[PDB]
Amino acid sequence: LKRGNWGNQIEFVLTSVGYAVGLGNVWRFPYLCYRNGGGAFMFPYFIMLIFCGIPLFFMELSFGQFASQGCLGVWRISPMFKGVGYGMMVVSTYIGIYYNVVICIAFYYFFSSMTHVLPWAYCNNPWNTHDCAGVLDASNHSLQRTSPSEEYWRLYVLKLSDDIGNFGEVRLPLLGCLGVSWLVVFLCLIRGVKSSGKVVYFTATFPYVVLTILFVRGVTLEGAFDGIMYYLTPQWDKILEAKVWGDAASQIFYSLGCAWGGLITMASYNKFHNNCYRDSVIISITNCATSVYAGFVIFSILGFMANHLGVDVSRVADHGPGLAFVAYPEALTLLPISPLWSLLFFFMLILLGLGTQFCLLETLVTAIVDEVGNEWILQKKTYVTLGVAVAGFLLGIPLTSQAGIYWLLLMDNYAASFSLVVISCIMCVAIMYIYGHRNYFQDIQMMLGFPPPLFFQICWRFVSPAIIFFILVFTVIQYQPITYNHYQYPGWAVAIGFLMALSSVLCIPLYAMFRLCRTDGDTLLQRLKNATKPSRDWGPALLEHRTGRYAP
Ligand SMILES: CN1C[C@@H]2[C@H](C1)[C@@H]2CN(Cc1ccc(F)c(Cl)c1)C(=O)c1cn(C)cn1
Repeated sequence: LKRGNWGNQIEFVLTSVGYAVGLGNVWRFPYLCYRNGGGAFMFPYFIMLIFCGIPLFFMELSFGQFASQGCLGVWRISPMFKGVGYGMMVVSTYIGIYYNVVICIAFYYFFSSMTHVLPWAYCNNPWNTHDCAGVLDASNHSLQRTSPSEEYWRLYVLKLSDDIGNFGEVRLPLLGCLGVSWLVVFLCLIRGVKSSGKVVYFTATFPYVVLTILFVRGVTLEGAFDGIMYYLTPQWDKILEAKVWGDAASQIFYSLGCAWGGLITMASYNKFHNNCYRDSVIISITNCATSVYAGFVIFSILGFMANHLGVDVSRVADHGPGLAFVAYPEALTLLPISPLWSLLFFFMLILLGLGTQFCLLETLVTAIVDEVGNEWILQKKTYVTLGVAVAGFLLGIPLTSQAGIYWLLLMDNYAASFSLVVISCIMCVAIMYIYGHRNYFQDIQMMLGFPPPLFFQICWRFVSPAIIFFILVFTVIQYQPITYNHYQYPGWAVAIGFLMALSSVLCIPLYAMFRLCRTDGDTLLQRLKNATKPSRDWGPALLEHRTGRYAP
């Protein structure tokens, strides 16, 4: 009742868009599009969005909107797969631990960019080496190809270590930046005025303005003409191979943030009679448009750098933090007034990270609150938020150590790759195959006011589970040990990452022991029949909305 509602649908749309658009749309998508064929890769991309992304997004949004309960509540349909919700928390923990750290790094790149002359531009500093031949050097990759930005990142932002067990003194600037980031998130998420409602306006709109300013500065007369023909070229003969289709499906699934407790949490707070069908296609379209726009803004300046360096664009191209912190800044430093575009870029990165961390902390907080929901624990939601924030800050300290980025990449690659796919597959199977497709269809028709579109039904029953199984199989078949620029992680890392992935994957089958022998456990067929039929509680979480068929 007093859980609160959005009050304005624009608020929900903006918060959801801010969560959907993450840092992946900045570095992961442009390089993937460049590497995976060429400008034709959009055809495997958007088609997947039509058949994989939008249906799953609609499923999650309708699930949350009708359930009117958090990450754990939505699973009151079958009180056996509730552990899936538990898993949806655990992954939401891991990302929430290693997302802020990235923000932390970006935060350290924000204040350091307020100086008159950029610190990662000139090789006259005392942390340089003999291999600092940079472009702005007026006064062994191939021969000495170590740009000053990479040197600054490797030697001053965090002193990289050789092994993984080498843990030196913690990086004090990174500790301070992580503390500032966590404090900002908590102070915004106080719910004293709103559940980050009227503060998600700026954090969800300003990144678009910054991207627009960057685009106008990057498509002016700079020589960045052969910087878009390498991103908008018709390499049609690279759509036959299954690898590009698998990568497109993976990007569609991971970029949209499906099935880790993000969409469900803020879909729960929605009013019941909300056109969630309109509220899913719109957000998916904005996410894809943002990815496309980022594919232009970065690559324009990358082509400018390629022209100024006398090399082709393929020489300068990175997939993750390499593009964010050492490739893009080394190109931004060459503009006539650099520490304004650099400031805008880092501010936009901070805003994009916050747009997702807000939702992650909301998901964890609302799950914890709704699990033990009484008139006591709803009165002190802010205290729970403070406790979870301090726990996240304390747990994230080792990731700002000398070997922080190794563990960051390990957690990114392992802890939230298999578990997401498995969780989504299990939820998709259970929702319309264990509970029933027709019951869910009439349930959706109850809330939307119209039957679901004739295409979404056949996409839910057939196309979406098949695509999820396909991406699972492609992930299983395509696997290589996680490696840095040049480093092979020993067992101390691969085994640990496997254990972290299992700590979320196995969370589902471990719930099967909570169904004790009291629930008619013997005669296994009867026990399976029970503990999965919806109880007297599942349904709309309000009165005057029973509509006869629910609780006469
Ligand atoms: C594999 N991952 C897991 C997970 C995906 C891809 C989510 C995190 N990532 C990228 C990322 C964050 C920090 C990193 F250090 C690196 Cl390497 C990558 C997002 O972009 C994102 C997506 N949504 C919906 C919100 N954020």
